[PDB]
Amino acid sequence: AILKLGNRGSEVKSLQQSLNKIGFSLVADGIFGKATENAVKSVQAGAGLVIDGIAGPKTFYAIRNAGDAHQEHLTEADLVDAARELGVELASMKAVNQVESRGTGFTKTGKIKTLFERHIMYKKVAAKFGQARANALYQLYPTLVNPNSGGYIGGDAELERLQGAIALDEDCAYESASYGLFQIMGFNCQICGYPNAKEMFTDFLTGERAHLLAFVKFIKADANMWKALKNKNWAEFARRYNGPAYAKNQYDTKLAAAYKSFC
Repeated sequence: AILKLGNRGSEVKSLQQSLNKIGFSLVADGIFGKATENAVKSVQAGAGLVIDGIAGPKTFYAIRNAGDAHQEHLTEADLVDAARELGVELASMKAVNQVESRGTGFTKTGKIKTLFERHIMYKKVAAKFGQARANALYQLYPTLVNPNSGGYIGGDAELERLQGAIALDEDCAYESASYGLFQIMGFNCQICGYPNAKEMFTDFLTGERAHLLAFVKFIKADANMWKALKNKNWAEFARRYNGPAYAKNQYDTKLAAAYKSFC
């Protein structure tokens, strides 16, 4: 579980060793102290990454690459731009990013994070063609076209599912999957400033910044959710974005804590 490292005592010593390998003087105690957090923050600042103190996959990539971050990784400047376009403080934007985004917008192999929703495939296929063809495709490929919620698999295979659906119809397939750092759904392409789903997907392939800006436009689409974000109404924003059970997952509390730590 070396994916992220906040304030734990673990093989965090390894991290500290690696930090010392790039010009740091951490004690290598194995405990994520404030010294360790400051070293991670320094690495993020040097790489241009989002400065949060969290040893994420992006920070680890920077550490293994001599302080250079991958161009598709989300940067502090990206978050500043998102906050500007949203008219909120950088701290609010950073909190929302920390809580609401998925870890990374791309998988371990660099493929974009995808989840194919087969019931959306069914709805789109039925709407575009006869309900009869929707039923036939349900019978033939129930994993790709199906009235009921999808039979998902691991993250990378979702791209294979998307290609299989595109084999049936490209537009429907691209509209029937969610991509990227905030798992924007394909059919919401126009809401995020794209003419069709395929273009939103391709642009999302450029980097996590496109994901963030599409997410910003998505927030701007919901006037009440945008207002809740502006008012730092964490409970309201969580209810509108995360759903009715936002409390059950401490989403509003997580947003509040992140904001406090980014003041």
